[PDB]
Amino acid sequence: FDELRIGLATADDIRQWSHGEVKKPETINYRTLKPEKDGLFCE
Amino acid sequence: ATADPVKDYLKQIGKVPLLNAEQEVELAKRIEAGLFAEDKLANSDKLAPKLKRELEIIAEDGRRAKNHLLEANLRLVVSLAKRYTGRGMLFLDLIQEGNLGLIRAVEKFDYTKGYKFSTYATWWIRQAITRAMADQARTIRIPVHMVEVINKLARVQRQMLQDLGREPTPEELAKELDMTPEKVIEVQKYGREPISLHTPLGEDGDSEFGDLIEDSEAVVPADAVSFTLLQEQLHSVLDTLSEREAGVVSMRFGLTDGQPKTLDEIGKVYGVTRERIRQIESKTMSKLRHPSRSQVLRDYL
Amino acid sequence: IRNVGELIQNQVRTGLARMERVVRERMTTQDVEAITPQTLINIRPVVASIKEFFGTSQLSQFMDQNNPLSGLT
Amino acid sequence: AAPVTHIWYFKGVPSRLGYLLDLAPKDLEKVIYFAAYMITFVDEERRTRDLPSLEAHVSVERQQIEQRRDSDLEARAKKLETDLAELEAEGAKADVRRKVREGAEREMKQLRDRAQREIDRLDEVWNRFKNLKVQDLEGDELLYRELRDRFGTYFDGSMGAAALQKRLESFDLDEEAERLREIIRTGKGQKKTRALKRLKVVSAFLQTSNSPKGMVLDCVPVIPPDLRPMVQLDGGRFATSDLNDLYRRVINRNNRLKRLLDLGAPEIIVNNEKRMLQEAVDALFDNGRRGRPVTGPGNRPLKSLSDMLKGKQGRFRQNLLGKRVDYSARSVIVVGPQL
Amino acid sequence: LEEIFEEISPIEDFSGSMSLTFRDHRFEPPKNSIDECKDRDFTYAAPLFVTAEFTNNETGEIKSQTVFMGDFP
RNA sequence: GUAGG
Ligand SMILES: [Mg+2]
Repeated sequence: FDELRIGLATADDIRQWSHGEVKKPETINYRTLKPEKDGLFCE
Repeated sequence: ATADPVKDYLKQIGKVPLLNAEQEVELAKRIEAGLFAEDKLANSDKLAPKLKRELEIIAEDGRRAKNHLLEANLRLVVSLAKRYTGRGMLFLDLIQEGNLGLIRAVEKFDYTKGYKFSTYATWWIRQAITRAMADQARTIRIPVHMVEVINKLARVQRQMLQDLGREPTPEELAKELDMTPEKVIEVQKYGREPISLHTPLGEDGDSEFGDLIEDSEAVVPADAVSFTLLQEQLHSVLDTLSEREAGVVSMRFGLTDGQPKTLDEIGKVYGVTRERIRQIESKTMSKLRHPSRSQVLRDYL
Repeated sequence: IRNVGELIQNQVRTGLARMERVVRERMTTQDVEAITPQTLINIRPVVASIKEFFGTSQLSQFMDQNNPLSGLT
Repeated sequence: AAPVTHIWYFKGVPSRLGYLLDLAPKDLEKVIYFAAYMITFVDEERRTRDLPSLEAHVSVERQQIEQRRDSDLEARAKKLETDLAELEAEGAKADVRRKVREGAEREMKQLRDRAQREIDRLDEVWNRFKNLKVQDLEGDELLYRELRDRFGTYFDGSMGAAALQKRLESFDLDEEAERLREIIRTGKGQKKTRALKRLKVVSAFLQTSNSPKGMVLDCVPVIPPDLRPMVQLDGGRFATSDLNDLYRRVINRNNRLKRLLDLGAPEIIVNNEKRMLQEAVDALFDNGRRGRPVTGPGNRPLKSLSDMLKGKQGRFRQNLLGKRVDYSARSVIVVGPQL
Repeated sequence: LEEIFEEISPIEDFSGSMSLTFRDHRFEPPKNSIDECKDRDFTYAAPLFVTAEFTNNETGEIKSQTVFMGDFP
């Protein structure tokens, strides 16, 4: 801990942070109560 | 560009020419004319360049007529979206979805039917709106057949409330829907909505209701350190036993590695036979089960 | 001062306003000779409104029962 | 699929907006949210090169317009005289010729009215063509379509955050800094004060290595799932942070825009869709920074990322300078003298 | 209650052909005792009925029917 | 919400 540089985050930076991407509004299955695929809470 | 963008959308609709029977039937004639034009253009056979450009112009005019019908009937979708508003999806979003349904109906309409476009369209518009309401309204995504099951049982239960003037007993609901009470309770519990954490609970200082409830993933330091002391005492007690005995029991119960080894599985690295290792494992069971190396471990359970 | 009766009446009035808009919509989308007073009205807004006033409303408060005096007060 | 601009830098004080493009806040408000057009780039050198040719074409157009107008006037006069003569010869009633002549001259006046309206249309479109420049707003969409139709391949125009992104990509901030320094060296009044504020922001961009194009974000990050928990609740109920709903909204609207762009759709619907996407993104970063917020359940507004980091209940003043602590207690205090 | 019912005029469509009159409202004894309501977690309410009269000029007929709006706290 | 500080 020496300095907290802050600034504009370019699109390349956001892609770099991302380990993947999201494609659906799905959150969980109503029955299995488990995360869906390629959506929010996507494991 | 104003607040409440729906008002801006209605202004964007503006004043556009409503179509009388002759107008839209002629427009649809031009639509199918452009359709045939683009069909001819798409054919790999060589067409004269001027004829191809003429066909492209006819197709473009057809596209313009499509747009005219779209804009004229934008007013129709806005009314239909109002017909379904107030059910967890935003009004202009419903209007957009109804516009998609209109695009579908328009793409699937002609004057071959002896009726107005609007009567035919109302079906597609309601189709698209109900589909989106079933697929995107709830926080938890409910399948379409489940959506119709829940709303059917809900409306018929409301009808029972209006008729009997009393809360229908669950068996009555089950026979009405014809399914078992088990399905009734299943779908009923599946037919709820979440409560948001960021809600005022009591005073403003209490603030979000999120604070009140504890989690489960948190490692309780008490239990963790209890497990650590159990680990240390257990390792010491094993060390009390002979080296080979402790090793074989540890492999039988994975005290060094998360997966315990089966008896034969221990009889490869050590070079012992599966029954030899079984025998000495039993003797370790005998040696540990004495009252000697049991007082300490009894309190750890 | 809005005594209890006027408050409950105001909420019942809101509920009946919801009922009016609902039944008007139904009549706009209902055929003649198949309309009955039993069928056309939906009782949901009234029951929901009066319920929404007695739960989750500041003026509807938990009755303190420390003593008779705190009661009356 | 369709770029958007980030709410914070705009729709605020002029220090953060910085006047980075010399356009009033009304200009940006009416462009980003779909409503008025922009002239991103013009080949003004190309337009200036071919002025005599286009001027000659316009002159010939006016010449033929006047020729056909004179022909129409001649036809009008012949029609009027013919109907007058034939009805007065007929003599069906006392004064048929006067009535038909009145109708004919009314028709002539109406034809003159359309003549002058089309002349005005030509004049205004031509002078607007002569009024070309970058960063030019065109509120009237019909007028902009006329501009595209009458002349293309010379001016480039656009709508929404895409136009702004193109502008910033093409922007030359160094020349703006130079000319603003010149203005400050010799300037008076309010214009000078505005220039001073602008110099600050352009110099801040120039000294920083980062490009200004960050104004137009393209890929929206997402909060890690744990930080927005859909934690199970006893009783079959569920607990969700509003950020889940905001993300659902934005991803849904992006999906629908993809669906439209895939098929051939009109310009109105796609533009409305992009406006909707911009609205969703802005609500995500800031719910309530513009007009009514996304009330969600309707009882109260929906929380937003920026809303979380601010104020008494925000992150900073409630969970970094004051934290609950283990190993503590509380109780009434009474007086004991012998201590 | 009768006042709020009365101020609600009978609903009139664009044709003004039909009307619903809410003349008389009435109550019934509550089903649950106060002690029973407190013990068993029930909102102490009673039935509230109203006589709705359907009248259409086109039909030229009056159809009276009692309807139940809901349990009233 | 409402009491104490
Ligand atoms: Mg004190």
